[PDB]
Amino acid sequence: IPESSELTLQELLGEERR
Repeated sequence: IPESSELTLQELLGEERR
């Protein structure tokens, strides 16, 4: 979904906690 929030949230909780 083009919500951007889910994408940014998953992105942050992806590289930060990589």
